[PDB]
Amino acid sequence: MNLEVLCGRINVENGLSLGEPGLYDQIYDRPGLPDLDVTVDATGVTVDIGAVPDSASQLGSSINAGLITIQLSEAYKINHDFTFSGLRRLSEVFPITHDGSDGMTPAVIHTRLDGTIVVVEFSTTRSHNIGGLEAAYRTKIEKYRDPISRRVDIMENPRVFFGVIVVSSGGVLSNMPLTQDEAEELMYRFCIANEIYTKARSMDADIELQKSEEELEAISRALSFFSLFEPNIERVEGTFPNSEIKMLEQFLSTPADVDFITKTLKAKEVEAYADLCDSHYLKPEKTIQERLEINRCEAIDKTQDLLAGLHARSNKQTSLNRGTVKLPPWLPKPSSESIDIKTDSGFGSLMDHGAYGELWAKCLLDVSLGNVEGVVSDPAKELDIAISDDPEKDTPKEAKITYRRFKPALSSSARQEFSLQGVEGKKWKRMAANQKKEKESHETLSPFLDVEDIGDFLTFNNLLTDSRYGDESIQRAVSILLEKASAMQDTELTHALNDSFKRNLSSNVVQWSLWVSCLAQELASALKQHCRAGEFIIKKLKFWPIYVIIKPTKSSSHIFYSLGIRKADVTRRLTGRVFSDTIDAGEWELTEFKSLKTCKLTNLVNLPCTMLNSIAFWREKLGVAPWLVRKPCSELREQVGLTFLISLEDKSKTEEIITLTRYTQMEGFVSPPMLPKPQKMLGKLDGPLRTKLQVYLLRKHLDCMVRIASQPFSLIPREGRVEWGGTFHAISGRSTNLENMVNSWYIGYYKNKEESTELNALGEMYKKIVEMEEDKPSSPEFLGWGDTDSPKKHEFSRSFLRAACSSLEREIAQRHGRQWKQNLEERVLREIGTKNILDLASMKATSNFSKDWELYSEVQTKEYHRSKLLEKMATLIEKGVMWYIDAVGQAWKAVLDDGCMRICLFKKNQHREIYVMDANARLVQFGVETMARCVCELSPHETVANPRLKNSIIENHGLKSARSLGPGSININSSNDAKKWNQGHYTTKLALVLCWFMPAKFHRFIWAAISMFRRKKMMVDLRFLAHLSSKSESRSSDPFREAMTDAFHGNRDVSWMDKGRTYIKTETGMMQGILHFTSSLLHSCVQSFYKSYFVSKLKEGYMGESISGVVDVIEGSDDSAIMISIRPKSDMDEVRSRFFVANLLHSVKFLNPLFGIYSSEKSTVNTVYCVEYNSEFHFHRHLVRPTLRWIAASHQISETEALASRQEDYSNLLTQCLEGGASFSLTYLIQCAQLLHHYMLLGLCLHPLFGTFMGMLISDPDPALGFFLMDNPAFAGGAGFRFNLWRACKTTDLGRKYAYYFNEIQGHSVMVYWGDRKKYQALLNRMGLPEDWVEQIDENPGVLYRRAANKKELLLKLAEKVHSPGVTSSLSKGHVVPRVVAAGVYLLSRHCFRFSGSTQKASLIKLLMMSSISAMKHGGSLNPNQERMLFPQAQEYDRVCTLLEEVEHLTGKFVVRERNIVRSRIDLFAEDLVSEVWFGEWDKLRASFAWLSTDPSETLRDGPFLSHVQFRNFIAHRSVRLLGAPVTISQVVRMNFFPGFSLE
RNA sequence: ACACAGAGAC
RNA sequence: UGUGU
Ligand SMILES: [Mg+2]
Repeated sequence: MNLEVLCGRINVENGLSLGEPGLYDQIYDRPGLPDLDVTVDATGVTVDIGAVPDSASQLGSSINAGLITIQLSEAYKINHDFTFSGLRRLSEVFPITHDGSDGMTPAVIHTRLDGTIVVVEFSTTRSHNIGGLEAAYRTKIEKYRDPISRRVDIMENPRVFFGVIVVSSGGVLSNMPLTQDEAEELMYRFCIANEIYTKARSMDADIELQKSEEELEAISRALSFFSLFEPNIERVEGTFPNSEIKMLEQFLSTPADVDFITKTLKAKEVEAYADLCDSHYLKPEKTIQERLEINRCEAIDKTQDLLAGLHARSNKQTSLNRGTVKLPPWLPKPSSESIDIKTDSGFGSLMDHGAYGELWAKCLLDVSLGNVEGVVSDPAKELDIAISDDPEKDTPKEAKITYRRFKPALSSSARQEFSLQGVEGKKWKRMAANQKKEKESHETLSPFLDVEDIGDFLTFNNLLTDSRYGDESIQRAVSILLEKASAMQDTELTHALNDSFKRNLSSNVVQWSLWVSCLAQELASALKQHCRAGEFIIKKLKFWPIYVIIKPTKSSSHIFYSLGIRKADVTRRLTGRVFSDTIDAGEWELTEFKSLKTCKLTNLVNLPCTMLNSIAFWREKLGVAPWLVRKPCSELREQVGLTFLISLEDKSKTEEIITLTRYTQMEGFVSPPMLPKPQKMLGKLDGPLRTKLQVYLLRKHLDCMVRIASQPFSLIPREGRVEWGGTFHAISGRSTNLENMVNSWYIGYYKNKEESTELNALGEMYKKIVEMEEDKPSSPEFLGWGDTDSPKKHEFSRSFLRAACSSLEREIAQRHGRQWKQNLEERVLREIGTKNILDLASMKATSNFSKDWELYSEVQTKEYHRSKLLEKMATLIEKGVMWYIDAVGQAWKAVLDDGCMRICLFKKNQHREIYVMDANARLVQFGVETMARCVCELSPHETVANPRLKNSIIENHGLKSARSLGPGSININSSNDAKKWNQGHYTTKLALVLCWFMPAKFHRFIWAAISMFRRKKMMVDLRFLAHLSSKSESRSSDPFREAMTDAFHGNRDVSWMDKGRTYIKTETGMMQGILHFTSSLLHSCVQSFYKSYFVSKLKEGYMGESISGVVDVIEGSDDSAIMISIRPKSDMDEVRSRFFVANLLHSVKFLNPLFGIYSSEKSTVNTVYCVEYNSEFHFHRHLVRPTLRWIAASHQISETEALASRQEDYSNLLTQCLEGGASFSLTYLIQCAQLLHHYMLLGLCLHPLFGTFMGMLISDPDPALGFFLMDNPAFAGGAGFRFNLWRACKTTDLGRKYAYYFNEIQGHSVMVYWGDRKKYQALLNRMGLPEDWVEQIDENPGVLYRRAANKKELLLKLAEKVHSPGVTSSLSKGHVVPRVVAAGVYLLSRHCFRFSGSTQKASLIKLLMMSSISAMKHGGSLNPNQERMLFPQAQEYDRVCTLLEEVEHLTGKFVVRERNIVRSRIDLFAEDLVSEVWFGEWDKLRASFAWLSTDPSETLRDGPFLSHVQFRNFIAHRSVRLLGAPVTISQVVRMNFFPGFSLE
């Protein structure tokens, strides 16, 4: 075709301006692939292009019909000249300076007239990923940047425009304004070019361009292994369950029974039709209202049935005295900062009022007499410890034991009551009435409980009421910290968004959370302050007059705390009945001995930031601007109260009611002829009720179930869009918009992620593992050997699987062309041969379970601990193997000799069951996974290995429908979920699915690799068996408990366990994530069958016409969607067409078991303009993501050791809130809460010397020492920590510190070592690492830059890997979070930091004053070359900085926002130092560096680089994708600042 | 109190 | 108990 059309309408805009990358992908459908027979020889390629199949789309019209012959020496670029067929001199274009960059010609150089040259360059990418597609375009720009950049400017009136054409089968990228149909024409021609290239390369050699030596050797190793490796198929058939190879030959060779598939599909269609008529009441004829009332009656009946069922199991008690909140409603006025405990008076009257009064009278009396130490705290001596040198002598060791410990010598009755309250409950465990309380504890509550205090508290309370404290010690400190942090950016629109934060910090809820968080931090600090029997710890909160008596429990775990405060010392209280009762003892108000576990304190430490983020978010969602002041509404109070009660309770069951409200409230989008069926959720609401808030949430959940069944959300099409009406809060029941209803479903994510792994909740994991195993079919006849037409559980149909695999093969060959197996083979061999054994060497976990651990008698003495993968990898390297290809054989031999898999188990938790396998089984698993990943990337509609496809497939479906149907097409969708995915797939299925898509070479390896899954030996926890066998009691109420006890003791034998064995056995079912890319391939095959079947059904019509429709599918691993868009010919035809589509989508629920897939009841079927995929809701043109999901995780206690990486993690979590739909103002508020959290973790409420710390930090503001940097509020979150550090370097005295650190030196950062030290030491001696490793780095310094040549530099690569600063934090598990919380009492004063150096240790105050000591020596500022070297995005950093200057005054207008919120990506923002000079043109770049000497070794000290490894670590040193209206950086700040607000 | 249709914990 | 003299 002509070229001026392509180079036409484009404007020039002066010159020296490129075009933004516009990504185009194959939205449209192609007619097909013609015949491309290729004839060898005649020193050239002689192709025979057949006639293109004609289509109504006319896409394939520019193909060359006939024969074209191109000679050799060009077939190495056959793609280049072929896909651009039909589409000079550089000195001809412009005068030449003869600088040497001449003689290279662009593909198209023609000027196109009009005075602008419009030089364009052509490129091709065979790699099927975005990465190579972008890299080719970038490198084309790089290698033709120079002429356009400078050579053009020297001539009169320059006019140029550079273009790059990059084509791939997946998509095409160009800055050129390019026609859509032209884009798919280019991709089509590229597909023919790829087919021709593969046939030419397969026919003969030397067509392919010479590659690197390492890739050829990598292919050679893999080919030799796959040709040579033998698995001894007889032994793997005999040892494991049904694994005969004959299954593979029968599956691959025998065609599917087309008569069976046709008959089975019709029967399942009839069954689905009957079920749809019966469940949705469609026959006989009834109006919509009558069926809606019938659905209402059935939902009400099922609700009352559930209530009556839960009532009978419960104790029939009308009212209970339990309080939802286990903390007092106290709101004491903050006082001067002091942890001192003073006697005062009035403790004499405490004796009479109860046992708690007796304890609180004995406690304060010891303070008066001075027996207890630490009642007075003097920071003057502690300040000396921080600043003194030689700190081993100065620190008092003996002060730890007796710090604030008192013995009350208490009476008997008080001890009895405390034993009733759990304190010292082992001494008087049995006694009297203790067993009565214990048996009363295990009582399920009744659903008809009088839970009306919760409803009154949520609607009416004093939350979000200004406490009128305003200027008090904690808030003064927070305000000072905020005002110091906002200094480099101190302007207006910072004050406006800081005053809102201070107003939100002065509410009753936030002050209450503040002192509760102080209490939680003090209890975390008291965890390791162990006491003897009868010894308690008095403490006092730094800013509040609250005294706490702590009884630490041995081995951490629980903590016992009793609060006390003078009656005159409580200014205000929270107005609610949800709080627990408090003992009134004269002038003192007391509290019972409540209990919190070691992980319950983490939820209370983050309470103030949680409340602040909830207030800011739910003020944003109601439209109230931060700078405005208004009284809270009903919705605001109810949402904050729900968040408050959820965060304080911290129970897993309570979240499950609100978590499951999503699946019962999404059913209101179900269009007719189907009725909403929200009563599917009742199966998951059978859990026992153990708290009044659970009762209230269940009662409010069932009322939401009646409303959804009664009435669905009406479409209400107003103009060019659909806006659903009738949306309402699930628990509150109050009407609201769509986003609030969606966001309310994620309120339950306010619970802490990790709760515990106790031996009571660990039992139900094995219930999940076993109950599916017991459903194994008796005969293996239906396990892949034949067809069933009615599969039971664990069974599938072979013919249906073959039909799905054939459909996926056809759809892959459609886009990828023929000979797709050749490219897949080459990619697999390349990616297997290149990888070395040390690449896999990273510590995640392994399992030491073996044959020696299979008997419980020999293991009772020992304790089970699991090693890391690095130890096994180092053992393998010491054996001699360095390549991954030389491995795998030994691992498979070991697994076959063992005959099973050795797996251990964790519980963990999600907002879960994970499996850790042995090192031998992991390598073979890694191999079978790296096959499946390369296989599934060819799939056109999965998202697990093609992450771009998630937000591509759903929106591009409308673009297909626009041409294939025209305007007015009706879209019907179906959000799908799968039940029992991990437990329900027999492993023969995945083996056949994977072996379908490979050459015959890999079939033996795959069969051997995943034939081992059919016999698993999973190790249970050792402590579980101790308590299972020690009692030896058959008494139980849950049958699984008795079954597991019987299996262990061997009274009756079962298949899933044996007598006296530590492991449990499981044949049926894969595992979570261990088989992730193969099950995704299976589930892609299943819904590639579904799309073709739906297309055929739509083509055949409903009695013989052609119902025009478009079917599109997306399925990553488990979540999946089916989008069908149709157009009705007539208005009467519309109802019949929609009924046909409803029948088509309802048939899926019955067609899934044919492939051995069980459709869950969480799947929402037959919705119009509503589709959901991976928690991302697509409501027509209004994409909705839960912002509440990401702001609740924005403040996480960081286990990192740098203390400068804490702010990096905070920025990383801040960016995730911005991408979730949060505005810039809300993101700035989240950052202020993150600052509050950061300074809480540094000792705001735990260290008396924190005021001196902030005073010294104000003088020297610097990260890596405890200073927080804040983003610009206009662009908060969109800029990373580097931009903030660059702005600080340019705008404050930190530039002096960096200038002396780098510019003026001839010859930084801190580590803190979270976690213990002896286990790291016990790790190193086990390794084979040489003790002299550091000085072997000096000679041959290429070890740190070249990955692997010989074996000698191995274990040195591993040593420099393990000695990375980030590795040390990886040794620490999740148990170091309480240590990070408790460390705030000694970070500033005591010496825990090292200067990144074991000889020297320094405190934070000492390091800060050494920075002050290092002052007055810093000379100059940042050299402009330093600003480019340290910050290689400095130029566009400045460009963003200028673009943020005009947004300085809060001036704007309130305009109604259009609801067309879609995803929008913003494209904003030293290897040559190694590859040249040091190791084997552009040599002036080293001269441009202008430092150091030209010698790899010695070179004295250019900087503080004492070792070459440290230099390598130093030399190792963002396209944030927002969500808003579709329209650019200036406009984003203009638009996405507040919903409905425009910032001028 | 703590988890839990008692197999823990204190 | 890098524990708050
Ligand atoms: Mg889903």
